[PDB]
Amino acid sequence: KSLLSLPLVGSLPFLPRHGHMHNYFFKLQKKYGPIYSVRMGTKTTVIVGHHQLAKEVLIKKGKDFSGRPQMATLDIASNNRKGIAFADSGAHWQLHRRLAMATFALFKKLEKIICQEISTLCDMLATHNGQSIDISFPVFVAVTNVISLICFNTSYKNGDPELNVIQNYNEGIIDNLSKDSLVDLVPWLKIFPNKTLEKLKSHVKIRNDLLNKILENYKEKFRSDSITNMLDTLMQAKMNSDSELLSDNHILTTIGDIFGAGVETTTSVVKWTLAFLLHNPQVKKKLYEEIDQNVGFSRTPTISDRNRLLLLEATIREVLRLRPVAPMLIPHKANVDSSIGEFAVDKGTEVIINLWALHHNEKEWHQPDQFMPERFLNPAGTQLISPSVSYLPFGAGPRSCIGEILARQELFLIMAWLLQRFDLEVPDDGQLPSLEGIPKVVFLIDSFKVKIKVRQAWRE
Ligand code: HEM
Ligand SMILES: C[C@]12CC[C@H](O)CC1=CC[C@@H]1[C@@H]2CC[C@]2(C)C(c3cccnc3)=CC[C@@H]12
Repeated sequence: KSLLSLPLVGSLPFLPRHGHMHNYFFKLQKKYGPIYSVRMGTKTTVIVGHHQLAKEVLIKKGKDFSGRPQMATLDIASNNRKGIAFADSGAHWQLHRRLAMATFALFKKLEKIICQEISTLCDMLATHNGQSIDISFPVFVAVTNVISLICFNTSYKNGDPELNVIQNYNEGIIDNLSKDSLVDLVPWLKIFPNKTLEKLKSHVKIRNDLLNKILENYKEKFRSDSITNMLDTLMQAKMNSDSELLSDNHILTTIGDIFGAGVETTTSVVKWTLAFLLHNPQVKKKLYEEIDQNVGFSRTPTISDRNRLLLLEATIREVLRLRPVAPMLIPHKANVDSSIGEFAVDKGTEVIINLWALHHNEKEWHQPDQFMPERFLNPAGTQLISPSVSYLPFGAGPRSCIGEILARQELFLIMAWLLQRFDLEVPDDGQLPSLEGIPKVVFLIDSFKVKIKVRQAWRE
C-alpha cells in the first residue's frame, strides 16, 4: 500500500465562463481529476471534488483532517483561532464545540422561540403591504432575536438601534474576511474593499466590544442554579473544572461564532429561497396549494407540519444543494500524515472540499444546474427521498455543522409562515434577483426587492 503523490497543478490560468472559484476548480476536474493540489511558497493545498473522497476526508478519516489552517484574516475574526469554526483541532475546540452542542439540548422549546419571532416578522412585513422591499432586515431581526435568546435569554425590541449596529459590523466583517487561501492564484476573483485588513479589524473591534460588554454585564446575572442558555453553559463549565480553556476571551469568541453563524447563514438561505421562488412561479404556486391544503388558515404552521409540507421541505433541500451556504465548506487541515484515495497527504496540508462540485456532479444528479425541488420527492410527490449520496449541505464528521437542527427549524417555519400569509411577487419594474451570488465566507445573494402583499385567502 505505497501511496501516490498528489497531482500538482503549477499554475491556474484565466478561463472564460468559469465564474466563482468553486466552479472554476470544479471545471478543472475534467483535466486533473477529482483531487489535485496547488502550492504557494511552502504551503500545499489539496482540493477534493468527489463525494467518495470527500467522505474519506470528512468521515472515515475525519479526525486526521479535523484541523483548520491558519490565516491572517481568520486570526483577526476568531481572536487568534479561538471559538469553534476557525479554531484548530485540539482541547480548546473540542471543549467549546461540545458545550455549544450541549446547549441546544436545553431547547427541546426551540419551536416556540422561533414562532414568536416569526409572528413579529410577519406583522412587520404586513405593514409594508403593497410595497416592494428588501426583506433582509426584518428577517435578520427575527433570527438575531432567536440566537440572542439561545445565547443570553435576551431579545431586542423593534427599533432597538443595536440591531443596526450588529447588521453593519456583520456586513463589514463578512465583506473583509477572506477564507480562500488560493485567491491570490486567481487574482481576477480576488474582490475585496480598499483597506480590507484595517476595515476588518475595525468591525471586529466593534463586535468584540459589544459582546464583552454583554458578557461582563452577565457576570452580575449568572447563577449556577439556572443553566438555560449558552453563556450559562460556558460559565458553569469554567466554574466546574479546563479552566484555562474557558478564558473570558475564549468564551467571548465562542459566543461570537454562534451569534454570527446563527444569523448570517439562515438569513442568507431565506433570501436565496425567496429569490428562487420569484424565478419559478410554478413551484411557488404548488407550495401555496400544499400549505393551504394541509395547514389552512385556522392556525399557524408548526414543526409537526414538516411531515406534510413535503414540497416545502424539498425546496429547502434544493436551495441548500444549488446554492450551498458554504460551497467549499470551511478549509480543513491534515493533523498527521494521512491519505485521500490512493494519494499521500502530508501533515499540515490544507484540504478543501469542493461541495459545489459534489452538488453538481452530473453523474450523481439529474440536470444539476437547475432548480428542481421535486428531485427530493418520489414520483407521486408523496414522500421525501435522498436521490444522491453526493449531498452534504451541513458537512459531515468531526467538523460538521452544529447548528443544523436550529437552521432547519428556522428555515421551515419562516418559509411556511411567509407562504401562508403573503403573496410574494416580482416588483412593478421587471427586475428579478440575480442568482449569481457573492462567494464570501457565506455564499450570499445580491440584495433584491420583493413585492409583498397579504394574501386575501388569508382574509380570515
Ligand atoms: C443555515 C444553513 C447552514 C448550513 C447549510 C450550514 C453548513 C455548515 C458547513 C458546510 C460547515 C463547515 C463544515 C466543515 O468545515 O467541514 C458548518 C460549520 C459550522 N456551522 Fe453551520 N450551517 C448552517 C447554519 C448554521 C447555524 C444556524 C449555526 C449556529 C447557530 C451554525 C454553526 C456552525 C459552526 C459553529 C460551524 C463550525 C463547526 C466546527 O468548525 O467545528 N451553522 N456549517
Ligand atoms: C463572520 C461571522 C458573521 C459576521 C459576524 O459579525 C462575525 C462572524 C462570526 C462567525 C462566523 C460568521 C459567518 C459564518 C461562519 C463563518 C460560520 C458558518 C459558515 C457557514 C456555515 N455555518 C457557519 C461559522 C462561524 C461563522
